[PDB]
Amino acid sequence: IVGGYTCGANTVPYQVSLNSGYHFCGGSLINSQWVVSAAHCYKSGIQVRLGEDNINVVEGNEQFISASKSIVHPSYNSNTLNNDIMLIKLKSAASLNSRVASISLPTSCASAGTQCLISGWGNTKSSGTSYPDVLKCLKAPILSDSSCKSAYPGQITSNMFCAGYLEGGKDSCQGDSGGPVVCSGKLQGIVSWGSGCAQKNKPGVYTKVCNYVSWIKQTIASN
Ligand SMILES: N=C(N)Nc1ccc(C(=O)O)cc1
Ligand SMILES: [Ca+2]
Repeated sequence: IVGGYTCGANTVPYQVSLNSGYHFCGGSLINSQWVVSAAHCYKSGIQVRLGEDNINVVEGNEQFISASKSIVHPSYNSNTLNNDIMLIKLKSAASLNSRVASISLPTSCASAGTQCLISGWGNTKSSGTSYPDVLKCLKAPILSDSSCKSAYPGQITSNMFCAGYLEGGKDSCQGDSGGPVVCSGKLQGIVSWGSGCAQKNKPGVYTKVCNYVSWIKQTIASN
């Protein structure tokens, strides 16, 4: 997260870190056994880390649970990033509490102008490279479909939306991948892609979660 703020320990209780020896992506806890992330975060050997603030220090609220299976969306295209969504099942159910909690799925899509919270452990620099240890947060509005398409000609599908600031300065960045965009207590987005970070007229692009609620629910119901 570039141009954000320190969230505060365990203030984003649905935020997870995906770890394969090191943090490599974010994710969102949607029930005791399931995490939603980006398809471009897919790899084998994933451990889900819940209750994290400082990802380099055991602070006492963590739960470390290995993934039993990952399900990348059937229509994910890694070239265009269309359908950039994946589900991860935990080997055992997380113990839910005030600091480790699921986030609600949307019942309808959020509109341009809706204010949201984007969070992650990604790069905090738009030019250089600096990775934070503690979770970073950014309050950002959803942008109109037209402004999103104008920012990225030929690249915005019906399964994507832009959020952030056309002036730049405040954005998601590498390492925030797969993490949450939450608006009015609902998971509306997944950190998906962009051109650099916090650059003028290049806001973050997010997977449009409301399009996938049926797939998420039916997948969970049979797996
Ligand atoms: N938000 C931006 N303009 N850049 C950007 C966004 C997401 C990712 C990701 O890897 O998920 C990387 C870079
Ligand atoms: Ca920790």
